[PDB]
Amino acid sequence: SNRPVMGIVQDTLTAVRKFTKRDVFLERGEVMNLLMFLSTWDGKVPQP
Amino acid sequence: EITPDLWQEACWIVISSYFDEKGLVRQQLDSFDEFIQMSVQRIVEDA
Amino acid sequence: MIIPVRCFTCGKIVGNKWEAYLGLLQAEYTEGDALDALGLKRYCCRRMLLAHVDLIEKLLNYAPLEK
Amino acid sequence: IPQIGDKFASRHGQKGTCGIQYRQEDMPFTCEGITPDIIINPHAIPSRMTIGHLIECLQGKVSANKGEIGDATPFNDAVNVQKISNLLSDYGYHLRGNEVLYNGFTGRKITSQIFIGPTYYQRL
Amino acid sequence: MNAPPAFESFLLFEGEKKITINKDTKVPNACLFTINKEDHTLGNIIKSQLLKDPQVLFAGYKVPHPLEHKIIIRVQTTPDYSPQEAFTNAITDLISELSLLEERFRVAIKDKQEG
Amino acid sequence: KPSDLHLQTGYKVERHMCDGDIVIFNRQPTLHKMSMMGHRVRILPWST
Amino acid sequence: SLKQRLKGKEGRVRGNLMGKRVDFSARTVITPDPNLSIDQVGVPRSIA
Amino acid sequence: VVSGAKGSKINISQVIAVVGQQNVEGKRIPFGFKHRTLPHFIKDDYGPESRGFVENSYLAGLTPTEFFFHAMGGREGLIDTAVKTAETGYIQRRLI
Amino acid sequence: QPMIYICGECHTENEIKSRDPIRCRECGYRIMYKKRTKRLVVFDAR
Amino acid sequence: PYANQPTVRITELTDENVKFIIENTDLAVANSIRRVFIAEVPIIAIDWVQIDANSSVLHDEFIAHRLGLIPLTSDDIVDKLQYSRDCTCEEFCPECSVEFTLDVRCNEDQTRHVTSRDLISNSPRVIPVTEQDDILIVKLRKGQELRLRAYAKKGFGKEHAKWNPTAGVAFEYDPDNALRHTVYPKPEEWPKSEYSELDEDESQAPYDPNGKPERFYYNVESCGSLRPETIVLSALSGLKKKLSDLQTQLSHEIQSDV
Amino acid sequence: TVINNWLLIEGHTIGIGDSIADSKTYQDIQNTIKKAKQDVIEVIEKAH
Amino acid sequence: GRICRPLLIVEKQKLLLKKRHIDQLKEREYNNYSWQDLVASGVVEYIDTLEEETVMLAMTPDDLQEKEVAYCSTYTHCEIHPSMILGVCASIIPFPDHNQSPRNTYQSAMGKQAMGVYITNFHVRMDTLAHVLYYPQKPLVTTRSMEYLRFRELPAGINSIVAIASYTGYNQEDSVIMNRSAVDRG
Ligand SMILES: [Zn+2]
Ligand SMILES: [Zn+2]
Ligand SMILES: [Zn+2]
Repeated sequence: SNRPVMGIVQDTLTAVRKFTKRDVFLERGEVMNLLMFLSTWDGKVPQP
Repeated sequence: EITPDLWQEACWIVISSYFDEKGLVRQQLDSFDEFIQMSVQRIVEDA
Repeated sequence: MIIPVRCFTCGKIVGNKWEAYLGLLQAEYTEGDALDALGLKRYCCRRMLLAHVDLIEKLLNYAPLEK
Repeated sequence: IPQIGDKFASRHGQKGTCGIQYRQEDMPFTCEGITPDIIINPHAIPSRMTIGHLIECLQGKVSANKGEIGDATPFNDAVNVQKISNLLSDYGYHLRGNEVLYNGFTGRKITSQIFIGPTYYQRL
Repeated sequence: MNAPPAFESFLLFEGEKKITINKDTKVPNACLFTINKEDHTLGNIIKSQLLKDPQVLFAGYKVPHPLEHKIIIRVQTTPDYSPQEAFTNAITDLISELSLLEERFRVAIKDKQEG
Repeated sequence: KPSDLHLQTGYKVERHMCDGDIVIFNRQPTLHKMSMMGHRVRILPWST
Repeated sequence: SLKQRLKGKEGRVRGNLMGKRVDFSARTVITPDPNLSIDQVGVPRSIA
Repeated sequence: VVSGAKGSKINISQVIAVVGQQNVEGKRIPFGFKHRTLPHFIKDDYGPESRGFVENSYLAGLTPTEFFFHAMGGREGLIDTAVKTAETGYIQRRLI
Repeated sequence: QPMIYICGECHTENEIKSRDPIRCRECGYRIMYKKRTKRLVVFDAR
Repeated sequence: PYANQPTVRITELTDENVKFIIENTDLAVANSIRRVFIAEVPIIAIDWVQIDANSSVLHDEFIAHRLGLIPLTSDDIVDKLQYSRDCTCEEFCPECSVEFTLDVRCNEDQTRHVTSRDLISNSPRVIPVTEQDDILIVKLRKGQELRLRAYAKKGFGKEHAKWNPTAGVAFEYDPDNALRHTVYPKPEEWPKSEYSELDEDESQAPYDPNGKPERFYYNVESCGSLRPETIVLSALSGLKKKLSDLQTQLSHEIQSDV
Repeated sequence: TVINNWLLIEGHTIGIGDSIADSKTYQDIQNTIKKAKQDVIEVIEKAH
Repeated sequence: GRICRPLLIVEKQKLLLKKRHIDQLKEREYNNYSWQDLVASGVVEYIDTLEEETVMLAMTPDDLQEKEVAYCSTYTHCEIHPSMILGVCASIIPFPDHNQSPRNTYQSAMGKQAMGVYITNFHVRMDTLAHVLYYPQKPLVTTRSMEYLRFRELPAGINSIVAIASYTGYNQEDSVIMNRSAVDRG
């Protein structure tokens, strides 16, 4: 059916829906904790 | 007289009396009991 | 079977409480009064005696195989 | 000894293997020192619809605080969830069993309020 | 069966370095510090102390896996200032405030037990 | 004996599998072609 | 009989030629892990 | 539900508000007794509660007649799940 | 060289021989229980 | 660029617990001191159980398990003992272990309770903690017995939970969430903390963006294996020792790079 | 990885607080059940 | 081979289970007043399935003998307790009417598979595959019917402080995170 089969399963999907809301803000330490887990991060912290 | 609203504790008394009298396996025991007490003699005489 | 030595969550030593818990039950307290008379504030320590079944007293009825 | 892969179940058809075992310092904890023994998925609830698991957990907090083995006959009408909540509120808890867990790794308290309390688990 | 023994959380072995420094190549002045046989109870304090320097541009740590006992602390500091220097100042600042905290705890015990 | 544990070029060695080996992983009932796929081995301690 | 040895789902064609028991295969319970990539399976040591 | 990770609006409606009409074979709970569904109901009772409509929710809990009618609908679902498997596998085998 | 078995219901102990019919001397009870081993056991208290 | 100066204020000190407040430190320092209360404090607990004889209804590994979890008075010996795997002895000695001996046969028609009192040490300081009753190890019918020798050794809570000195470590910061780390949907339903200082009209404190976690409230309840203040002293000493050994390995690695 | 590690900060649960509507909603539900039940009864008395 | 179950007996609109039966029935082992004396008293009787087609069965007396906008007012029997419609494995479920019914069926399957002290003389028995448990507990949340299956005497499972939390991601798809220190405490 020319679509993916993997997708994003349940708990990652609710946490990413709550994550990408408009009212979600992150402190500098929480950002540096999260960016530690990106494998594809080029080492540049984005502008807030 | 009757049991107006203490019925909730009065029914579990009669459930407890049932399972203290009968038990959980009266089917197996009473069935085998009536078998070996009456029905084996009925098989022997009905031959 | 026998009472656990520690509460599973805390690690509070609850194994020394069981016979005194039986004493406070037979001395006509409620179970909730007996627990905090033994001094168990956290409910995870209260379930350790409140819902124990002392099954080893059934196991001691049988005569010991080795003698 | 219970290890991961060992299959546990509630009294509601809520089975599941052990995913991981954390030590006590890694497990989250309330304002008091109480950590969980099990942490189950929140997604196990809403499609399976075992609300009786939640009510068993709430009546379990009420039972372990009150010091009595609580009653869960099915067709009662003397125990609904509002009476359970009013009994839980007297022991200094939230009405609906939610309790502020602190995180076990970072220590920052978790933004949501985690439903916690004692259920009865069966090892299969 | 396949239960790892209980001393795998903290005992090293022959041929295991406790700390391994790997200079990052993506950005200038950054290092990955691989600590073997530790957990969040070291890297969290080191991360929070490295956020207190005005000269650390990035301070993070992760465990790769919770069944394998190692952490990685990534440090990126400002140029002219080596991240190894920031790390060895974070450890000394922690030892400073913990020894001060221990002495003040002793004094508080002597206050409490003696009225 | 240690005299025949020598290796010259051309022997085979049936070695225990390490990280990075490829395995096929499936679930009965295998309905479609993504019910049987190839993974890379990672060696983790516990027995699952 | 011989025809009964061949005709079944447990026979020779379907039961032994089509689907047969294979060496080099393991079967254990799966438990989740979100800390490894989508093409990695974490096998035990005593399987490996 | 809004993320679509697990569940739907129907599960919210059945937990909070009302379980709804229980069905056996696409129609209501049939008269297994003589012209009544359970021996607690009067004969020829085509009402909501007699014929399997459950007005309670899973938060309030079901009355025993509603429990039994709900168990009937669930048994129909499990019969479907257990009988489906062999026929679908044989269709797959023939197609391949 | 004889093996000491515990006599089931009797709870007494007795010798036994190779190719010996298994009988107690007190009441001829047929079930014997082998005594606990004499070598050492050591348990990690974990 | 440096460490803030923390301070301690002890609200109570009992033989069970200690309740105190640590001000002017970071959150991760505070959480780590909690986690070192739970894990990294070493005490003395039984780890080598040799069952000489057993006839009790509980099997051997159950009795060795129950002898594991018994708390031992280790208030001053655990600083003197070496870790067992670190000692140069012939595999056990009085410098890395404490010998215990249990020898109980029930010769009476009463059910005889093998308690923690029947554990007999050779070291008079390291004895089981049990006013309070003794810790029930195993009950015995007449005819049954158990004899065993049990060596106790130094270890900490990461290794096994029988080396955990704490019953409970309550830890909370910002009990009226002025920081708003947790976000209550309806804060009227929520009970106030023990350390709340708001009047009963008010539910939770007003938000400040410029605030940070400070004034950490701890309640460290010991299980009896240590006094509740020497748990805290041993934890601070152990955390400073872990950091110092990490600094020594760091100095070796920096000298290896240069 | 990064959404699970944000979810440690956020946290996500489900509870019995999530299954209870306020009493105005329960009054609406019971009024609707009573209205539809009386409507079924009046359809029945038309059918008789 | 017919299959019956006892029901109370309702004369005009009143139960025949009077207060004096409860008074004589609380004091068992003294009056020797059994269940069979209550069957003999003409108060309960066994109704089988054919006869259920010709009986008007009150669910509970507190609702169904009081005058209202009357449903039938011609009851013959009254159910003793509705919880006695359930089996032995569906009786150990707390609040099973709040669940969904496939979940009740699946627990009825799993309750036969739970480890626990399966018998009291397990040390004598040479069973193949005996699974017994160290510290089994009775449920804090129990039914009344567990008193009669003797589930509080040979239980199967431990009361545990669960939390329902998304966490590191090892309780993802029907799995659970356990406490290593708790497991080390038995
Ligand atoms: Zn506890
Ligand atoms: Zn004899
Ligand atoms: Zn030594």
